[PDB]
Amino acid sequence: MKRTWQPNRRKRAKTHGFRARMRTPGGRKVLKRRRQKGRWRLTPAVRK
Amino acid sequence: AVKKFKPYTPSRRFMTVADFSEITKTEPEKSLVKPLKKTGGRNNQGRITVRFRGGGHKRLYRIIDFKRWDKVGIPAKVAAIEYDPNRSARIALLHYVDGEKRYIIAPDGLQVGQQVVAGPDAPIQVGNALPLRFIPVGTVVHAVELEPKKGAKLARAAGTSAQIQGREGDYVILRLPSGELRKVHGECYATVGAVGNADHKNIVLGKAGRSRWLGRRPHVRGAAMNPVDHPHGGGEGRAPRGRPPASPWGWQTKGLKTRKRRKPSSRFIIARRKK
RNA sequence: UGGUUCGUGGAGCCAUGGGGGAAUCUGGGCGGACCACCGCCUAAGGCUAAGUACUCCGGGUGACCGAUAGCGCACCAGUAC
RNA sequence: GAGCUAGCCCUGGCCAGGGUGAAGCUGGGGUGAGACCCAGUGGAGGCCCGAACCGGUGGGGGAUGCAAACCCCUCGGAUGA
RNA sequence: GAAUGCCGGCAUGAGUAACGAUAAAGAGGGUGAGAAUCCCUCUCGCCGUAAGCCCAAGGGUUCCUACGCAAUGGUCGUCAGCGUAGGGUUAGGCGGGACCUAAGGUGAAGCCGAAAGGCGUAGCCGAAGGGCAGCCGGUUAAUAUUCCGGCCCUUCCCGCAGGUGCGAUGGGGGGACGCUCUAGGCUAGGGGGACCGGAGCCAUGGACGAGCCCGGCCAGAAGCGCAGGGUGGGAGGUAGGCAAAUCCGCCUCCCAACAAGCUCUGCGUGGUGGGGAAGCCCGGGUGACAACCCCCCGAAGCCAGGGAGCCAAGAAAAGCCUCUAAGCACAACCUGCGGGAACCCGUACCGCAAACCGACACAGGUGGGCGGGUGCAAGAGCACUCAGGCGCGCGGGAGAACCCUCGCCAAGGAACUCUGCAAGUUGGCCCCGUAACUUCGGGAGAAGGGGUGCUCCCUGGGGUGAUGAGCCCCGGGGAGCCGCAGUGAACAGGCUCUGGCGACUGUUUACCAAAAACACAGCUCUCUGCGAACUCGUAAGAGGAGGUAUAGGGAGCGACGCUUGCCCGGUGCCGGAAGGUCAAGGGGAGGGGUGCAAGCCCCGAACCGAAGCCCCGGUGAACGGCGGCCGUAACUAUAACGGUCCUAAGGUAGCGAAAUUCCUUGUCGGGUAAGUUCCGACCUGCACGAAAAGCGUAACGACCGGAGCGCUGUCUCGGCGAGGG
RNA sequence: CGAUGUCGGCUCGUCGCAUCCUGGGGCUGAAGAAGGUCCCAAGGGUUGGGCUGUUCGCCCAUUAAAGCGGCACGCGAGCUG
RNA sequence: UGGGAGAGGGUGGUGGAAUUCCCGGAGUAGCGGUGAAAUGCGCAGAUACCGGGAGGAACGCCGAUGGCGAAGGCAGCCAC
RNA sequence: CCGAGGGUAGGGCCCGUGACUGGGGCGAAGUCGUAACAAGGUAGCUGUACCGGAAGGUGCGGCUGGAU
RNA sequence: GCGGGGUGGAGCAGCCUGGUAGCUCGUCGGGCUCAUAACCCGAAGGUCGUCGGUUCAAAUCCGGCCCCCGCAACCA
Ligand SMILES: [Mg+2]
Ligand SMILES: [Mg+2]
Ligand SMILES: [Mg+2]
Ligand SMILES: [Mg+2]
Ligand SMILES: [Mg+2]
Ligand SMILES: [Mg+2]
Ligand SMILES: [Mg+2]
Ligand SMILES: [Mg+2]
Ligand SMILES: [Mg+2]
Ligand SMILES: [Mg+2]
Ligand SMILES: [Mg+2]
Ligand SMILES: [Mg+2]
Ligand SMILES: [Mg+2]
Ligand SMILES: [Mg+2]
Ligand SMILES: [Mg+2]
Ligand SMILES: [Mg+2]
Ligand SMILES: [Mg+2]
Ligand SMILES: [Mg+2]
Ligand SMILES: [Mg+2]
Ligand SMILES: [Mg+2]
Ligand SMILES: [Mg+2]
Ligand SMILES: [Mg+2]
Ligand SMILES: [Mg+2]
Ligand SMILES: [Mg+2]
Ligand SMILES: [Mg+2]
Ligand SMILES: [Mg+2]
Ligand SMILES: [Mg+2]
Ligand SMILES: [Mg+2]
Ligand SMILES: [Mg+2]
Ligand SMILES: [Mg+2]
Ligand SMILES: [Mg+2]
Ligand SMILES: [Mg+2]
Ligand SMILES: [Mg+2]
Ligand SMILES: [Mg+2]
Ligand SMILES: [Mg+2]
Ligand SMILES: [Mg+2]
Ligand SMILES: [Mg+2]
Ligand SMILES: [Mg+2]
Ligand SMILES: [Mg+2]
Ligand SMILES: [Mg+2]
Ligand SMILES: [Mg+2]
Ligand SMILES: [Mg+2]
Ligand SMILES: [Mg+2]
Ligand SMILES: [Mg+2]
Ligand SMILES: [Mg+2]
Ligand SMILES: [Mg+2]
Ligand SMILES: [Mg+2]
Ligand SMILES: [Mg+2]
Ligand SMILES: [Mg+2]
Ligand SMILES: [Mg+2]
Ligand SMILES: [Mg+2]
Ligand SMILES: [Mg+2]
Ligand SMILES: [Mg+2]
Ligand SMILES: [Mg+2]
Ligand SMILES: [Mg+2]
Ligand SMILES: [Mg+2]
Ligand SMILES: [Mg+2]
Ligand SMILES: [Mg+2]
Ligand SMILES: [Mg+2]
Ligand SMILES: [Mg+2]
Ligand SMILES: [Mg+2]
Ligand SMILES: [Mg+2]
Ligand SMILES: [Mg+2]
Ligand SMILES: [Mg+2]
Ligand SMILES: [Mg+2]
Ligand SMILES: [Mg+2]
Ligand SMILES: [Mg+2]
Ligand SMILES: [Mg+2]
Ligand SMILES: [Mg+2]
Ligand SMILES: [Mg+2]
Ligand SMILES: [Mg+2]
Ligand SMILES: [Mg+2]
Ligand SMILES: [Mg+2]
Ligand SMILES: [Mg+2]
Ligand SMILES: [Mg+2]
Ligand SMILES: [Mg+2]
Ligand SMILES: [Mg+2]
Ligand SMILES: [Mg+2]
Ligand SMILES: [Mg+2]
Ligand SMILES: [Mg+2]
Ligand SMILES: [Mg+2]
Ligand SMILES: [Mg+2]
Ligand SMILES: [Mg+2]
Ligand SMILES: [Mg+2]
Ligand SMILES: [Mg+2]
Ligand SMILES: [Mg+2]
Ligand SMILES: [Mg+2]
Ligand SMILES: [Mg+2]
Ligand SMILES: [Mg+2]
Ligand SMILES: [Mg+2]
Ligand SMILES: [Mg+2]
Ligand SMILES: [Mg+2]
Ligand SMILES: [Mg+2]
Ligand SMILES: [Mg+2]
Ligand SMILES: [Mg+2]
Ligand SMILES: [Mg+2]
Ligand SMILES: [Mg+2]
Ligand SMILES: [Mg+2]
Ligand SMILES: [Mg+2]
Ligand SMILES: [Mg+2]
Ligand SMILES: [Mg+2]
Ligand SMILES: [Mg+2]
Ligand SMILES: [Mg+2]
Ligand SMILES: [Mg+2]
Ligand SMILES: [Mg+2]
Ligand SMILES: [Mg+2]
Ligand SMILES: [Mg+2]
Ligand SMILES: [Mg+2]
Ligand SMILES: [Mg+2]
Ligand SMILES: [Mg+2]
Ligand SMILES: [Mg+2]
Ligand SMILES: [Mg+2]
Ligand SMILES: [Mg+2]
Ligand SMILES: [Mg+2]
Ligand SMILES: [Mg+2]
Ligand SMILES: [Mg+2]
Ligand SMILES: [Mg+2]
Ligand SMILES: [Mg+2]
Ligand SMILES: [Mg+2]
Ligand SMILES: [Mg+2]
Ligand SMILES: [Mg+2]
Ligand SMILES: [Mg+2]
Ligand SMILES: [Mg+2]
Ligand SMILES: [Mg+2]
Ligand SMILES: [Mg+2]
Ligand SMILES: [Mg+2]
Ligand SMILES: [Mg+2]
Ligand SMILES: [Mg+2]
Ligand SMILES: [Mg+2]
Ligand SMILES: [Mg+2]
Ligand SMILES: [Mg+2]
Ligand SMILES: [Mg+2]
Ligand SMILES: [Mg+2]
Ligand SMILES: [Mg+2]
Ligand SMILES: [Mg+2]
Ligand SMILES: [Mg+2]
Ligand SMILES: [Mg+2]
Ligand SMILES: [Mg+2]
Ligand SMILES: [Mg+2]
Ligand SMILES: [Mg+2]
Ligand SMILES: [Mg+2]
Ligand SMILES: [Mg+2]
Ligand SMILES: [Mg+2]
Ligand SMILES: [Mg+2]
Ligand SMILES: [Mg+2]
Ligand SMILES: [Mg+2]
Ligand SMILES: [Mg+2]
Ligand SMILES: [Mg+2]
Ligand SMILES: [Mg+2]
Ligand SMILES: [Mg+2]
Ligand SMILES: [Mg+2]
Ligand SMILES: [Mg+2]
Ligand SMILES: [Mg+2]
Ligand SMILES: [Mg+2]
Ligand SMILES: [Mg+2]
Ligand SMILES: [Mg+2]
Ligand SMILES: [Mg+2]
Ligand SMILES: [Mg+2]
Ligand SMILES: [Mg+2]
Ligand SMILES: [Mg+2]
Ligand SMILES: [Mg+2]
Ligand SMILES: [Mg+2]
Ligand SMILES: [Mg+2]
Ligand SMILES: [Mg+2]
Ligand SMILES: [Mg+2]
Ligand SMILES: [Mg+2]
Ligand SMILES: [Mg+2]
Ligand SMILES: [Mg+2]
Ligand SMILES: [Mg+2]
Ligand SMILES: [Mg+2]
Ligand SMILES: [Mg+2]
Ligand SMILES: [Mg+2]
Ligand SMILES: [Mg+2]
Ligand SMILES: [Mg+2]
Ligand SMILES: [Mg+2]
Ligand SMILES: [Mg+2]
Ligand SMILES: [Mg+2]
Ligand SMILES: [Mg+2]
Ligand SMILES: [Mg+2]
Ligand SMILES: [Mg+2]
Ligand SMILES: [Mg+2]
Ligand SMILES: [Mg+2]
Ligand SMILES: [Mg+2]
Ligand SMILES: [Mg+2]
Ligand SMILES: [Mg+2]
Ligand SMILES: [Mg+2]
Ligand SMILES: [Mg+2]
Ligand SMILES: [Mg+2]
Ligand SMILES: [Mg+2]
Ligand SMILES: [Mg+2]
Ligand SMILES: [Mg+2]
Ligand SMILES: [Mg+2]
Ligand SMILES: [Mg+2]
Ligand SMILES: [Mg+2]
Ligand SMILES: [Mg+2]
Ligand SMILES: [Mg+2]
Ligand SMILES: [Mg+2]
Ligand SMILES: [Mg+2]
Ligand SMILES: [Mg+2]
Ligand SMILES: [Mg+2]
Ligand SMILES: [Mg+2]
Ligand SMILES: [Mg+2]
Ligand SMILES: [Mg+2]
Ligand SMILES: [Mg+2]
Ligand SMILES: [Mg+2]
Ligand SMILES: [Mg+2]
Ligand SMILES: [Mg+2]
Ligand SMILES: [Mg+2]
Ligand SMILES: [Mg+2]
Ligand SMILES: [Mg+2]
Ligand SMILES: [Mg+2]
Ligand SMILES: [Mg+2]
Ligand SMILES: [Mg+2]
Ligand SMILES: [Mg+2]
Ligand SMILES: [Mg+2]
Ligand SMILES: [Mg+2]
Ligand SMILES: [Mg+2]
Ligand SMILES: [Mg+2]
Ligand SMILES: [Mg+2]
Ligand SMILES: [Mg+2]
Ligand SMILES: [Mg+2]
Ligand SMILES: [Mg+2]
Ligand SMILES: [Mg+2]
Ligand SMILES: [Mg+2]
Ligand SMILES: [Mg+2]
Ligand SMILES: [Mg+2]
Ligand SMILES: [Mg+2]
Ligand SMILES: [Mg+2]
Ligand SMILES: [Mg+2]
Ligand SMILES: [Mg+2]
Ligand SMILES: [Mg+2]
Ligand SMILES: [Mg+2]
Ligand SMILES: [Mg+2]
Ligand SMILES: [Mg+2]
Ligand SMILES: [Mg+2]
Ligand SMILES: [Mg+2]
Ligand SMILES: [Mg+2]
Ligand SMILES: [Mg+2]
Ligand SMILES: [Mg+2]
Ligand SMILES: [Mg+2]
Ligand SMILES: [Mg+2]
Ligand SMILES: [Mg+2]
Ligand SMILES: [Mg+2]
Ligand SMILES: [Mg+2]
Ligand SMILES: [Mg+2]
Ligand SMILES: [Mg+2]
Ligand SMILES: [Mg+2]
Ligand SMILES: [Mg+2]
Ligand SMILES: [Mg+2]
Ligand SMILES: [Mg+2]
Ligand SMILES: [Mg+2]
Ligand SMILES: [Mg+2]
Ligand SMILES: [Mg+2]
Ligand SMILES: [Mg+2]
Ligand SMILES: [Mg+2]
Ligand SMILES: [Mg+2]
Ligand SMILES: [Mg+2]
Ligand SMILES: [Mg+2]
Ligand SMILES: [Mg+2]
Ligand SMILES: [Mg+2]
Ligand SMILES: [Mg+2]
Ligand SMILES: [Mg+2]
Ligand SMILES: [Mg+2]
Ligand SMILES: [Mg+2]
Ligand SMILES: [Mg+2]
């Protein structure tokens, strides 16, 4: 049937994007942690 | 004079619609209509704060003039009587001799092509607005400011009115549409006559779909729910209330007076409502 | 009401949200309710090294590990998935 | 985390074809005038039949599946909440 | 050595199940070490409102070409969406941005919150909505409204000429809107032609024909023609559009009013530029100076902001027009013409799918447009078929049981079973005909029946054209022919009688329940006078509502009909300025500690002292509740009547072995040969009863009962046949 | 109890004998025919239907007869539900 | 044609007495009710008296053995 | 072709009968009350509404066929 | 299994708190009435379900037995 993943580049960017993270305190601490762990990519790659 | 339908569908058996006879103009004054933002019952938090709202017809809001002291002494002509979907009453279009155009709500018996006017010396003739003190005692009246210059607050719904009973000092005594006797300040304006479209209460919506047209979504009873949802929820099979009939939020709903006890307007209410 | 060992206890002391509200040394606080006496101290302005804490970083050393162990990773790992 | 799902908001889009024939209007008739009757016109409706679209009624299959809900026959709605 | 231990390796099951839609294959020729599987040809089959084509999302080189076959491909592989390498995406007009606003988001001002943060007018951001200038053809292995060709157009800058009170983020107009139904005239698209062009063809018995087969156009500026949309002209006064205004609005006056005019679109024509088949020959070349015409059908698309009716009463802002204001009239703007200028991003390819979402080349999921022809009453239905695309990435044999999907069946016809579960029957259209009951709509396609093909003859009306021919569309009558059968294939109700429950269309447990459950119009109670009540929030602030008692919140009941009785002692709610109790606070009789004392410190009675509770009332469509024992009539039996105990009051109308009846398959009647179910009655109702509504109710129901007719492989009772295993 | 799946039906049976019928007997309050009762005997047989989920039971029509039990109240890696 | 009598009918308007209820005043131990009582109401300030307010309904005297209408039936007053 | 009638399907009218149910008539000496005839002990009758074991009662309006 | 009850003829008080049984109706005699009912004046009738125990003494308190209603008999 219809599954749960229905990709959408605008939805992906405005929800999990870099600028979405910095706006809220929890979003900043997310970027802070992924930096600390050494993640290669701090936010989902979606090519617009 | 409400209109009937033949029983050619299950729903047309009882469905009744207004006659719209007093209406003379079928599209609104473009200069006086601004968009009405449908809320669906949700506040600025996004939360439903009034249940069972939404999904109704699109509407344009018509600017209504509830402060007719804005144009004292300037007679206006009654140019039309129009539908307003934001109201139970009808609205009448006024062409002031000024050239300015406004919407008032239409009192019963108002005729197109007649004059109306507002002010302390205005004639006591249906459709005229005067400060309450100058209207003769005993007159029926509508669109009544509850406080001077604050706007017409009382008796705006279709068919309603208020009667003037007497005076004592700067205040006049009104019998509100509910039966309450209240002192209202004499400097508050009021339009003579009762509101038009009295047969509004005699309309039979006929079927469930009409409620959805009005933006009214299905109401679900507490008795139909589970205990996590309502005091009346649960029970094996059907069930009586089994406690004082309550609301979804716990408070009793069959007699419990909720008017604030120390409310400063109590000094001005004389006799709480009837019936 | 909080802090202190102090959970209302004989409950002081330090702090203070509400109310009342002085004095400038012959003034005021304290010594565990309170009073006397005898003592200690000078509230309602601020600053102040050193001794102390930590280990991303560098070095030194192990009755520390030796690739299923030792850091998740000795190797293109916070990767692949 | 509402890219699934639920409700709502804003803005667009979609619903083959056939059937029934409300009010009104026209004429006729009827009466003091009326109500009303008849014919024509009209084309109303959470109306009727049936694709697309939305469903998921009964049965069979499938059961380490084609599939972590599918397939076949059949069935409901289809101008409306 | 065990922890259904952890990690890894390797076994067992086993050469077993399976190899992913039953749309389908066969041969010849080629390439190669190797071929059922790759390439070419011929034959066969499948889709064709797609299984074809084009957009969008998402995917991200998968696109084209050379060279490859270890792995990937459910087999094979020489092939590939795989490996390696090279190549490929071209725009002032298409889409997005340098334009506008919607929800929403954000947010100078402002407000609020321990912090973090939350609000919030303007403004800003935000599109698949508004606005805005490109159509046809050719070209590459691969891009094209992007390159080229032809013919058009927009904006910006500077210049020239002509004209004007020029000038705006400010004023006004406009933009600017729903649902259903729909007129006229066109275009898309299609059918036919005895006309026009064409390589050819004569077969196997006949035809050299008015024969067969193929094709008969697309684009276009100005001008013109057809059809539409939009639109009055002038003058005087003016206090309103938060300055002004010569604009708009309001009043009076005079002309024009289904017109005309002016303007704006669509269609046709149009200088001109392109296209151009079958067949043959090797994607090409020829056909070819290709021809390019006539008639009909005809949109849901166009004219468009068209018309009509209805109620549920149907965005915003910008571009654009107009008005003025500062400022300025050496300007500035308007018009026409000329030269110059015109940036950024996307563009490959897949796209109902082997490239997206489902771990897979997964029988599932995915929005928009096009979607041809014939016949079947219509249609996007159904069968066949065009263009185009496919045979579904293991095959070959065999011809058991048994399984799946399917075909048929002697006599019987529900005897099957929990149940006609399932499968038959019926089946479209036209005509005849159609009962109880009913809310007069309905019930209704009730039920039941006749017709249905082909040929010849006679004739009625409509569209187009012309009023005629032609083509096309609705019909009527007469005579005939053939078969078992004429909606000859495919698609297409079995019906009736009677209960229960729910008025009804709707809604629901995504993935075991679609219902009698939820919802529903309608009824009642209750709260709420507006800074409403209520809700979300610490708050500010929001919803309520830009609403105002004919309104809004809550609750139960649930169309409609006829109805809804008695109890207020208990609980809830409402009313009650007395009395009773009652906290902090007031008061301070009177005691205590301490000091030489003045004093400091502690305890503390009467009395005053809110709400709440007590107390006195009200209140049932508030929570709820609505008796027992004994006796009695001239047969018996049974009690209209009576006695007494209790209660706040003792169940009313109506209904009743019921979706409720334990004893129970109660008893009696109906239906059956036979009836624990069913239907009708009775009433000792274990344990109905009146808005947790009572008793009915036409219509409706993929709801649950009972019966009947029709018909059947469900069955007696199995048999044979097909295909996938 | 780190799982021994329930009633009933259908299918397939197999055994026991305390025998329902059929075969052989003794006693009879056995005239005959037909019965009663008891003994021997398990070879074979032991029907179709209405009602209910039913096993059982009642009923209809027949019959030589319409037997009673065991096999995890036999049998769901055999079906049904 | 000219006149008259009448509660003949309809619509709207309005005037006074009375009752109930509400508010202020003043005032106290009962009021009410019957054949006689009780229920009920009253120190939470009733009944009786005065002033103000709200509302509905019926029209005293005139009034009669009267008038009007087809009957049912029609009564303050004014106008159409 | 028509055609007696036979068959299928659906209507209408009448008749008999039916578990049970409704009131009605009649019946020498049953039970309960006393509604009406006297002002019948609440004058009666009445159309309607509601109620009650029963006659009845009560509201609304009417009649005298009402007494004094 | 748990709970409550049994007393003049009928329906109920007394039991808990030991000594003494009481209310309405009915029944009997008398009055009023022409007579009956109603009404009025008087009166009689009960060893308290049964047996056993405690006690000076039992309707009364404890135990068994008989009986009568009421509630429960659930997961299965
Ligand atoms: Mg889904
Ligand atoms: Mg999505
Ligand atoms: Mg997107
Ligand atoms: Mg997007
Ligand atoms: Mg999005
Ligand atoms: Mg973002
Ligand atoms: Mg976000
Ligand atoms: Mg920060
Ligand atoms: Mg990196
Ligand atoms: Mg992230
Ligand atoms: Mg109606
Ligand atoms: Mg109206
Ligand atoms: Mg709003
Ligand atoms: Mg918001
Ligand atoms: Mg938020
Ligand atoms: Mg709410
Ligand atoms: Mg809501
Ligand atoms: Mg409103
Ligand atoms: Mg209106
Ligand atoms: Mg006021
Ligand atoms: Mg209503
Ligand atoms: Mg609405
Ligand atoms: Mg509602
Ligand atoms: Mg509801
Ligand atoms: Mg419930
Ligand atoms: Mg529930
Ligand atoms: Mg919850
Ligand atoms: Mg809770
Ligand atoms: Mg709760
Ligand atoms: Mg409950
Ligand atoms: Mg419930
Ligand atoms: Mg429930
Ligand atoms: Mg229940
Ligand atoms: Mg209830
Ligand atoms: Mg209850
Ligand atoms: Mg409650
Ligand atoms: Mg009030
Ligand atoms: Mg501490
Ligand atoms: Mg302490
Ligand atoms: Mg302080
Ligand atoms: Mg000192
Ligand atoms: Mg001092
Ligand atoms: Mg201190
Ligand atoms: Mg100290
Ligand atoms: Mg000390
Ligand atoms: Mg010190
Ligand atoms: Mg100091
Ligand atoms: Mg100091
Ligand atoms: Mg300090
Ligand atoms: Mg130093
Ligand atoms: Mg230091
Ligand atoms: Mg180191
Ligand atoms: Mg070592
Ligand atoms: Mg290793
Ligand atoms: Mg390691
Ligand atoms: Mg190691
Ligand atoms: Mg490291
Ligand atoms: Mg490290
Ligand atoms: Mg590791
Ligand atoms: Mg490692
Ligand atoms: Mg790696
Ligand atoms: Mg990663
Ligand atoms: Mg969503
Ligand atoms: Mg979504
Ligand atoms: Mg839309
Ligand atoms: Mg449709
Ligand atoms: Mg038809
Ligand atoms: Mg018609
Ligand atoms: Mg229609
Ligand atoms: Mg419909
Ligand atoms: Mg139909
Ligand atoms: Mg299904
Ligand atoms: Mg089936
Ligand atoms: Mg499954
Ligand atoms: Mg399927
Ligand atoms: Mg199907
Ligand atoms: Mg169907
Ligand atoms: Mg349908
Ligand atoms: Mg349709
Ligand atoms: Mg061991
Ligand atoms: Mg373990
Ligand atoms: Mg392990
Ligand atoms: Mg392993
Ligand atoms: Mg390894
Ligand atoms: Mg291995
Ligand atoms: Mg081995
Ligand atoms: Mg192996
Ligand atoms: Mg093996
Ligand atoms: Mg095996
Ligand atoms: Mg397998
Ligand atoms: Mg398979
Ligand atoms: Mg298939
Ligand atoms: Mg198949
Ligand atoms: Mg072949
Ligand atoms: Mg082959
Ligand atoms: Mg091969
Ligand atoms: Mg090979
Ligand atoms: Mg193949
Ligand atoms: Mg090939
Ligand atoms: Mg061949
Ligand atoms: Mg086709
Ligand atoms: Mg991918
Ligand atoms: Mg390979
Ligand atoms: Mg190879
Ligand atoms: Mg290689
Ligand atoms: Mg492979
Ligand atoms: Mg391979
Ligand atoms: Mg595969
Ligand atoms: Mg290979
Ligand atoms: Mg090769
Ligand atoms: Mg390429
Ligand atoms: Mg270009
Ligand atoms: Mg620029
Ligand atoms: Mg903007
Ligand atoms: Mg922070
Ligand atoms: Mg912030
Ligand atoms: Mg944005
Ligand atoms: Mg934007
Ligand atoms: Mg846009
Ligand atoms: Mg729009
Ligand atoms: Mg564009
Ligand atoms: Mg063009
Ligand atoms: Mg092109
Ligand atoms: Mg402007
Ligand atoms: Mg507009
Ligand atoms: Mg509409
Ligand atoms: Mg064209
Ligand atoms: Mg055609
Ligand atoms: Mg030629
Ligand atoms: Mg002006
Ligand atoms: Mg003026
Ligand atoms: Mg246009
Ligand atoms: Mg040539
Ligand atoms: Mg369309
Ligand atoms: Mg249009
Ligand atoms: Mg806006
Ligand atoms: Mg100036
Ligand atoms: Mg100048
Ligand atoms: Mg100009
Ligand atoms: Mg730029
Ligand atoms: Mg491209
Ligand atoms: Mg494609
Ligand atoms: Mg699909
Ligand atoms: Mg599509
Ligand atoms: Mg593909
Ligand atoms: Mg893939
Ligand atoms: Mg999957
Ligand atoms: Mg495949
Ligand atoms: Mg697929
Ligand atoms: Mg064609
Ligand atoms: Mg053809
Ligand atoms: Mg044909
Ligand atoms: Mg058809
Ligand atoms: Mg195949
Ligand atoms: Mg396929
Ligand atoms: Mg395959
Ligand atoms: Mg074989
Ligand atoms: Mg066949
Ligand atoms: Mg055959
Ligand atoms: Mg057969
Ligand atoms: Mg049959
Ligand atoms: Mg038969
Ligand atoms: Mg049957
Ligand atoms: Mg069978
Ligand atoms: Mg069943
Ligand atoms: Mg068919
Ligand atoms: Mg019938
Ligand atoms: Mg009929
Ligand atoms: Mg019926
Ligand atoms: Mg009818
Ligand atoms: Mg038929
Ligand atoms: Mg018909
Ligand atoms: Mg015929
Ligand atoms: Mg033929
Ligand atoms: Mg059908
Ligand atoms: Mg329903
Ligand atoms: Mg109903
Ligand atoms: Mg309903
Ligand atoms: Mg309903
Ligand atoms: Mg529907
Ligand atoms: Mg479910
Ligand atoms: Mg479920
Ligand atoms: Mg669903
Ligand atoms: Mg689930
Ligand atoms: Mg299911
Ligand atoms: Mg359903
Ligand atoms: Mg379901
Ligand atoms: Mg539900
Ligand atoms: Mg409901
Ligand atoms: Mg109702
Ligand atoms: Mg109401
Ligand atoms: Mg809250
Ligand atoms: Mg608002
Ligand atoms: Mg309900
Ligand atoms: Mg009825
Ligand atoms: Mg009730
Ligand atoms: Mg009663
Ligand atoms: Mg009560
Ligand atoms: Mg009470
Ligand atoms: Mg109460
Ligand atoms: Mg109670
Ligand atoms: Mg009592
Ligand atoms: Mg009643
Ligand atoms: Mg019964
Ligand atoms: Mg029964
Ligand atoms: Mg019943
Ligand atoms: Mg019951
Ligand atoms: Mg039982
Ligand atoms: Mg029973
Ligand atoms: Mg039973
Ligand atoms: Mg029976
Ligand atoms: Mg019978
Ligand atoms: Mg029955
Ligand atoms: Mg009985
Ligand atoms: Mg009962
Ligand atoms: Mg019904
Ligand atoms: Mg019905
Ligand atoms: Mg239904
Ligand atoms: Mg339905
Ligand atoms: Mg249903
Ligand atoms: Mg049947
Ligand atoms: Mg068979
Ligand atoms: Mg076969
Ligand atoms: Mg166990
Ligand atoms: Mg195990
Ligand atoms: Mg196990
Ligand atoms: Mg096991
Ligand atoms: Mg024998
Ligand atoms: Mg013998
Ligand atoms: Mg004998
Ligand atoms: Mg035997
Ligand atoms: Mg049985
Ligand atoms: Mg059994
Ligand atoms: Mg039984
Ligand atoms: Mg025998
Ligand atoms: Mg055994
Ligand atoms: Mg067992
Ligand atoms: Mg057993
Ligand atoms: Mg057992
Ligand atoms: Mg068993
Ligand atoms: Mg099983
Ligand atoms: Mg079983
Ligand atoms: Mg078994
Ligand atoms: Mg098993
Ligand atoms: Mg087993
Ligand atoms: Mg079951
Ligand atoms: Mg089942
Ligand atoms: Mg008193
Ligand atoms: Mg007093
Ligand atoms: Mg009143
Ligand atoms: Mg015959
Ligand atoms: Mg009487
Ligand atoms: Mg009498
Ligand atoms: Mg009497
Ligand atoms: Mg009398
Ligand atoms: Mg009475
Ligand atoms: Mg007794
Ligand atoms: Mg007593
Ligand atoms: Mg006692
Ligand atoms: Mg006595
Ligand atoms: Mg005598
Ligand atoms: Mg006597
Ligand atoms: Mg004794
Ligand atoms: Mg004794
Ligand atoms: Mg005693």
